[PDB]
Amino acid sequence: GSLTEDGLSYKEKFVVRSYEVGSNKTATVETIANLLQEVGCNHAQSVGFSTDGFATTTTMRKLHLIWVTARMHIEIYKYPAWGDVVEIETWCQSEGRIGTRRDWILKDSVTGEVTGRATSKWVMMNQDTRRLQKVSDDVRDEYLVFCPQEPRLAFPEENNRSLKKIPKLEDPAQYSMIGLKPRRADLDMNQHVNNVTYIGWVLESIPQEIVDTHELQVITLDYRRECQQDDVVDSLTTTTSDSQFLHLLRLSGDGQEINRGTTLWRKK
Amino acid sequence: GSLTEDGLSYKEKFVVRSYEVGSNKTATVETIANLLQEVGCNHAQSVGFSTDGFATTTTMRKLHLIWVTARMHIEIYKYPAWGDVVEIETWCQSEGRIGTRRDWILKDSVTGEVTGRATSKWVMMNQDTRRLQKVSDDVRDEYLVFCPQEPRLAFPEENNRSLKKIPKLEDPAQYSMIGLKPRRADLDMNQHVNNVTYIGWVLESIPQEIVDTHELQVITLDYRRECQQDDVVDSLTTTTSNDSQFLHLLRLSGDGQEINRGTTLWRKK
Ligand SMILES: O=c1ccc2ccc(O)cc2o1
Ligand SMILES: O=c1ccc2ccc(O)cc2o1
Repeated sequence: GSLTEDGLSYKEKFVVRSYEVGSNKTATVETIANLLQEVGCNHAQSVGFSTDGFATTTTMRKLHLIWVTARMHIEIYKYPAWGDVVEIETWCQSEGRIGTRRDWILKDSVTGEVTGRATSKWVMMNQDTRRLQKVSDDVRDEYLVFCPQEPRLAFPEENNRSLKKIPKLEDPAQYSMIGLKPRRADLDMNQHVNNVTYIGWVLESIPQEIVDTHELQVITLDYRRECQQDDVVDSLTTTTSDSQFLHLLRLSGDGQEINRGTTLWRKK
Repeated sequence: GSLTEDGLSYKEKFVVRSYEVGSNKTATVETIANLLQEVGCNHAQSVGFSTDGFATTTTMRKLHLIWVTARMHIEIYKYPAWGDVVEIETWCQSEGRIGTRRDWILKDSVTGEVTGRATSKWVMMNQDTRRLQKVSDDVRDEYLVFCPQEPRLAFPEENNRSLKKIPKLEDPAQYSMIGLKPRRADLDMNQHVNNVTYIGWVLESIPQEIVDTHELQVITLDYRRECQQDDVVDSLTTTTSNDSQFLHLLRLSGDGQEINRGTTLWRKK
């Protein structure tokens, strides 16, 4: 992997592994999501930021501030087959005082064709109190030199899927998968549940017949609260329609929302 | 990755990823186990075998026979750090009519030093009836040309740990993690639970304080029966012991049917 010529984006190639593919012998969306995090981490390292999933600058560490994902949006046109090489390009944009955005483009290394695209919204938080914050001028002015100054969007189209508001699933859910809990492999180096685990949990309540006859095309996921290591989650899904679904992850006991999202599936 | 000069073994380098490491910022044993399966798959593909976790010959496919793991034994001296490159060499050996063995050696790419080793026992089974069988002469004679003829062992030592008999944990277990179930990410391309998931489930019943103060050095795991996609597993652990040793048992949550048994050895950090 390497920073591009202008130093404002990063590229890395990955050979899809035998254990990374599903029943169609192509990479799962969780494998894709893990590769997006890996290339994001390598980009942060290359330009001098923290490497731990929080991409902090010097002033942020002094203030005990971290970056946390508010939303992940992924659209896949073709999942790479086992043994294939996929090239991923990533960059960050400053969105004023709201926060930052990290975008990605996926291409087939042999054809050069765009096979997928992703975008994510990140907000600043105190790591101890968990209190959200607007980005200050002194903090923002420090990282602006690592971003393209003009807008560069993986999802440019006006009123596109990536920015749509997601409603809250109403009980009773059409489908459910209850009592999901993280194991040590679901945790990151800081003992926090990996963001990709929540995508897997959302997908658990999709019926196996949809998975067997359809390909996932778009997933949009909002992150409201963390699942702790000793928490238990219920995954709820209701058809809203191509097949479209509305999703809700909540804590198994009190029903506290942790995530909400939508998926769009194309018949094979 | 590539076959070595003599065509009897295969080597591949891997750069450790950010999501592959634990609290020590080094690769977890499940990341290591996944890399061992990946290099085994690439070796099978390079010499013309099936690529699906069953490494079948044309004759085996005709007879609906597959290879299935009976035991996995891994010993790690140093876990590779995040960003480090690890080189893994793998080869297979025919063990007469009993079955086959796949061995691996792990090295730090920069120093060339052996950082770990692993060995696994594989038995032949009918895919449909799940009935085990000895290896036939016509099947064995077909794959012997892909193995070194003289013994080449990752664990040569006399009565070494890799071949030791594992006893059955007696109730009550000292520690337990109940109601473990696989999700789609735990499944392979054939919708079977990945062998590495069982290592993760075994480790779930080790107390967090042991994980925080010790490094896993050796794990030996026997595979008795598959966990199906809709099965639920209980993970049991009892201390048997500077070094801590444990006895492990995975069984189906309802009837208590054994799926795996194993042992782990941990050294204080
Ligand atoms: O790799 C990057 C690029 C831009 C960027 C901007 C802010 C930040 O905190 C981390 C960042 O990492
Ligand atoms: O890669 C290999 C090497 C030897 C070998 C021997 C038997 C077999 O079924 C698969 C095999 O794959």
